[PDB]
Amino acid sequence: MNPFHWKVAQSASEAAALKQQSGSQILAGGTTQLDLMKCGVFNPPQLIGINGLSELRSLSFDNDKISAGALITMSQLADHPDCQQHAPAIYGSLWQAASPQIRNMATLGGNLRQRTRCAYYRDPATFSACNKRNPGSGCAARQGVNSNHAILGASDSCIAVYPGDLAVALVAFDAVVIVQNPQGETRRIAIDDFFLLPGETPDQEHDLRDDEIIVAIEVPQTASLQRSHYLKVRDRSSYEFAAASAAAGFTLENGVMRQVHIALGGVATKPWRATRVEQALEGQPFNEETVFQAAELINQETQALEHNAYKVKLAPRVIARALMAAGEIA
Amino acid sequence: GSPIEGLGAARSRGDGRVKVIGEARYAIEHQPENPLYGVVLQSTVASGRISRLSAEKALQADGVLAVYTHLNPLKINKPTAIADGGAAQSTYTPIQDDVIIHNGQNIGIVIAETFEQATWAASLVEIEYETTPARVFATDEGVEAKPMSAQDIDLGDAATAMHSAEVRINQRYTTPREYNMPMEPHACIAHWHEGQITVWEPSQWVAGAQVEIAEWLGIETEKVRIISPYVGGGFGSKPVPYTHVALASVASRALNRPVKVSLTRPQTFTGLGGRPATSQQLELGASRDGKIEAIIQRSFSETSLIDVFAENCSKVTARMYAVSNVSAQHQVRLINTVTPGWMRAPGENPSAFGLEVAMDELAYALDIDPLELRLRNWADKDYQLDLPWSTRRLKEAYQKGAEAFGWDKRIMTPRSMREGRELIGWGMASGTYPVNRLPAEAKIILTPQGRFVVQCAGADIGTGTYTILAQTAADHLGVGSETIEVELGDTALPRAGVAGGSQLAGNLTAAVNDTAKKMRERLLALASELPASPLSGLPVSQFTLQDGAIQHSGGSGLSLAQLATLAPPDSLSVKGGTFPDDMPQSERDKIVRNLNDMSRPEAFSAHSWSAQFVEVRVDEDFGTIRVKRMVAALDSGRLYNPKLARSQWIGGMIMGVGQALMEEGIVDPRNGRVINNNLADYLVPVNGDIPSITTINVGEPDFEATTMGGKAVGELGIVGVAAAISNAVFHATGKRVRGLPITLDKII
Amino acid sequence: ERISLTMQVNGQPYPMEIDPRVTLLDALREHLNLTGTKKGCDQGQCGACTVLVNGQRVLSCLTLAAQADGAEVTSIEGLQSASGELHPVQRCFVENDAFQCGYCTPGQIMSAVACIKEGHAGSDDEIREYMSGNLCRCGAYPHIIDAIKQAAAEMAK
Ligand SMILES: Cc1cc2nc3c(=O)[nH]c(=O)nc-3n(C[C@H](O)[C@H](O)[C@H](O)COP(=O)(O)OP(=O)(O)OC[C@H]3O[C@@H](n4cnc5c(N)ncnc54)[C@H](O)[C@@H]3O)c2cc1C
Ligand SMILES: Nc1ccn([C@@H]2O[C@H](COP(=O)(O)OP(=O)(O)OC[C@H]3Oc4nc5nc(N)nc(O)c5nc4C(S)=C3S)[C@@H](O)[C@H]2O)c(=O)n1
Ligand code: SF4
Ligand code: MOS
Ligand code: FES
Ligand code: FES
Repeated sequence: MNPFHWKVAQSASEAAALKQQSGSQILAGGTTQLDLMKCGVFNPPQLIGINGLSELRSLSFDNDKISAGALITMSQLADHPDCQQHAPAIYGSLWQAASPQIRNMATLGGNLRQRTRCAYYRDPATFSACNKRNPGSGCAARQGVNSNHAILGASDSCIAVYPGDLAVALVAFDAVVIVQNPQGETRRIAIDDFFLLPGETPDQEHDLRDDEIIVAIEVPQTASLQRSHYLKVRDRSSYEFAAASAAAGFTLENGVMRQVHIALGGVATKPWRATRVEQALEGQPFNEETVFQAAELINQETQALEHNAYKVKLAPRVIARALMAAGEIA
Repeated sequence: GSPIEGLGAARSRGDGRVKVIGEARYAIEHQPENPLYGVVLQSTVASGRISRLSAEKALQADGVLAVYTHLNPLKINKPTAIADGGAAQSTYTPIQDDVIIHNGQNIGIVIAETFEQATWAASLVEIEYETTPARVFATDEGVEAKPMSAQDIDLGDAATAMHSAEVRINQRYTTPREYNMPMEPHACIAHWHEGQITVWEPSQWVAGAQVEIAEWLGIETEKVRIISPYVGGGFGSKPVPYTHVALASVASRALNRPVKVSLTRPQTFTGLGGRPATSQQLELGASRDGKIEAIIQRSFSETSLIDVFAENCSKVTARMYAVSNVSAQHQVRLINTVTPGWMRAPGENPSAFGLEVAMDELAYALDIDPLELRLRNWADKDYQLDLPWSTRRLKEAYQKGAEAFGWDKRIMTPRSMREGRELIGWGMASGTYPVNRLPAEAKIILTPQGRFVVQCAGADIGTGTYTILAQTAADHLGVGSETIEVELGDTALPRAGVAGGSQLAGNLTAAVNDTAKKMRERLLALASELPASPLSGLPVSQFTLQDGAIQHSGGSGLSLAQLATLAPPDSLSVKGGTFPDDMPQSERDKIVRNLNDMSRPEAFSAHSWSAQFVEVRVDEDFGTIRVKRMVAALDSGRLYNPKLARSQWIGGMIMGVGQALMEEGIVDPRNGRVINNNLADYLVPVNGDIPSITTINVGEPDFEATTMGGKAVGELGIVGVAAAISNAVFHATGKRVRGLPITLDKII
Repeated sequence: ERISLTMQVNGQPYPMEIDPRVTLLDALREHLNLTGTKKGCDQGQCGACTVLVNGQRVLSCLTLAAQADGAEVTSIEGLQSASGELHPVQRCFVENDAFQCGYCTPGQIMSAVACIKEGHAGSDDEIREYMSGNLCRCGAYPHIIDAIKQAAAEMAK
């Protein structure tokens, strides 16, 4: 790694004040940050450990807001007694990610900010054309092996997929990201606006100033969140990112799907809310084939690249089967 | 069971306790004083020259002592290749010139005082290239094809027999690049002192390491000491050292200090070879009853521009069934890639995969049950060698495997068996591995405390050599084998050959069985010949060795520790082995120092056999595949340790599961880079991928195969598994996937 | 250029002054001379480095020794009691032959101890899933399930 200088922050505001300085980076769990430092894509001259900030560790489930601070680990959220019952899609987006060891390390704040698994992005010593890493240098994946790359939200500059499972469940259910600057004030960002499309600027992933730090997340507590599932398709059965995944939920009110929520993981540059599959199923009773045919509407915005065409076939099917699994609960 | 736990018992691993508490020390966990840390540099282009290399920013960083490249070189001699009688799988010599023959090639090493300093400074070396057009794939234009003619199979007349065959199956079967990926990365500690070098090298063959490192350094073989008591597995990837050890050795000699050099996990993909990609065009002629009268095969595999290594797809092709006319020819394709290396069952694995999928296609062309088809082709002898089998239980493997699996209830039509949203499929394949033999030696010592120590240079790579050599000696020493200590994996120990070709359990158990018999005779003689012994005058025929003591049938007795006190220390050390008693010592060195002196029985064809049955669950929407049930019946002959044998069996099967479902090398066609080189993008089976596995032992002791009665084990479990999984996926779906692996994109 | 920290490793204090880049994994191996924890990948993809930090299984290759300041680390060398009887997990691993080469075994064993404490030992499949974060290339998985099922039973008494 680069010979970084190690600094420990004693408050959220001092972490935001130190983060703002010229290439400094927060360290929470390390399972992304430290890995990409060894890959060579991260070389912060100053690394700021934020564990031992006790203010960010609060967690509670309510009748209205599920609320957790940024330093809550993946395991703590998933193991909370209400998580599986109140938010199955959130719970499923957790235990189906990484390994138990990683989930014990991984904070919710760092989980949202995890980076693409694009093989060319992660090997800068070999491939020097990455616009996300190295603005203006090109994209090595366009003419390379794009099997892992995006069929939705892609630009000419970056085709990288956002690998994370948790954000997919949050984006479906309209979570809010709360962030804080060095002077202590607070911004609340709807999560679908928190993740940015790469466009011509793949190096800007999130709506976060260098000024700012993620302090907390909150999710609306809804009967759509209560009846939900996270379905993850992958090559092997565990310890891998999704080839395709969908978080889905709805409330059944008067024998009818209402507040249908659907989001697509693993196929897009950012967690992708499928709004037209939702609208097509709203006011509709849960049934096998109408769910499957409505899911195929995602194929009107989808664009296959050379090696990722299988993701086009998977996308409507993981949407359908995640919905089918949701309608089996209550 | 039985208290001494002799050969044939199923006991716990004698090395188990030091492994479960973290005491056992692998290669780089040893502690020389003030060691330096090397980090290897690898090329980023497939073909060309190094036009510009500037290390000054690396030499200027913290703690960096040296950077060795072709611009700041150190002599490394081209080693003698394995095929020429040497210890070298790869003859590549790093930092001797600017030529780039493949991507990821070792072009240098950075030596620093701490590991963190060496890692950082290695990233600061700037390398520019002048690239030349690269041959990325074996099918590219301009790729030279070298036939392996000495391995051609010309048997009967295949052209005539195929022309008259009623039913012909003609298809191509491919396997991708695969990587052994043992959990212990390739790493070493090279310590050069005063004209000698000691190297801590994870090794399956320590005599081979000693030969190649001496050749690299240009010194006598006796001047190299290799210390490898524990290995984190090679599965074929650590029989012989690779060039990162060469760089570690010459650096240690130049700096006159110990150097710890670890390949990073990504660097182990191009720092040595895995299984090269293979392709085989396989034609089966048969009469309409299913009986096969002809087989024609044309296959090839990748190899580097430098070394000729063949992964030969004909290994099992004429062995398995009763076919009098077989034509097989294999060629290697020289491309820009690292020199290939062994992976579990080399040449046997891809040969069985193509053959045993082709049988399934022949079975569906004639609508014969696949098992029934293997019986109609049963070979009552070896048709390739025209020799009788020594022992072959394959029929009992078919029957006991089919019974346990429920194969009699199979509905032949693909997609017929379904549960919920999963398509069910059932598949089966034959498997085999050959019996090889090599001589070897061992020493047994009675300590002053009355304890036994067994010494052999053979390796325990996780196979259990530590355990079975203690069981062998216990049979003649009258003590429990758990009290016998075994020392292994060091060139200071008695001669031993490679652990490869699944031959070493039989070779070493034979060598220790002789040494232990000789130890028994020595102890009884001492009790009767030592005048201070309470047994001082008595006949040896009436002595027995029991429970740590020598006891006369007249009732008087002498303990083993008491005999140690009465005996000269040199008489308490006994040597034995399976070399001819008259063979000069120099030839005993040469035999174990190369790979070409292995023997097989004349007059008998001796092989292990297996029957593999698999149930897969294919998701109807997603095309994902899961292995629900595995039933295997294996003939390994006599099992030296049935519990360690099962661990080998299921170990090979799980590796075969990764081969079929997930493992693939991914090469970028533009640059020839392997871009999935890491354990995240190169998928090996995860605990959740593997169900409960049933293994059935159908074997009987075969003394025409090995002296001690066992046959091959270590590599048997993988053979044919990938074909049975493909046959099962077809039965679930209706799609033949002839290229591995079978991933969801290929299903839907 | 250097940092100072104290670490609780298997019940003993360890003050260190080190390059801040040193991972917990290499602090145990290269510094404290506790080599039981293994490095198979170093990027967090394997789990041979699994240790316990404050009772929880983590990957020491992705943990900086700086992050372990004032923390309780339990490596494989600390599972034995003060007299050094084998932990039930360690003994069931030998009896059921849950290892072959032994290199993934320390991480396998530490991950299984925490897996049991976490309550993930309830069934064979549950063990498979929540042990999947430890790769074994030797293929000892079926025996790892046996060893963990048996050890969870013994510990419940
Ligand atoms: C082998 C492997 C497999 C994996 N598989 C999966 C998977 O299947 N599914 C999945 O969802 N994830 C997976 N992950 C990723 C894992 O979930 C994330 O790395 C983890 O959630 C990141 O959390 P962390 O606390 O380690 O963040 P860190 O690694 O500490 O930080 C990540 C990034 O976020 C920034 N950051 C951290 N905290 C804050 C804050 N409070 N404010 C602003 N920025 C911050 C850091 O500067 C850093 O750039 C995998 C990781 C590995 C290594
Ligand atoms: N008749 C027999 C023969 C063998 N055995 C058991 O099987 C083991 C292996 O015997 P053998 O078939 O002679 O295997 P080798 O020691 O000659 O070589 C091992 C073989 O199988 C392997 N097993 C491995 N296991 C581990 N854990 N790691 C590796 O890298 C391994 N690599 C390999 C590879 S590849 C090979 S070539 C013995 O220790 C013994 O426990 C037995 O019980 N009865
Ligand atoms: S895809 Fe995005 S990340 Fe991957 S290479 Fe192109 S730009 Fe860099
Ligand atoms: O013969 Mo085993 O080393 S591939
Ligand atoms: S060494 Fe930490 S997970 Fe591989
Ligand atoms: S014991 Fe060898 S990797 Fe698991």
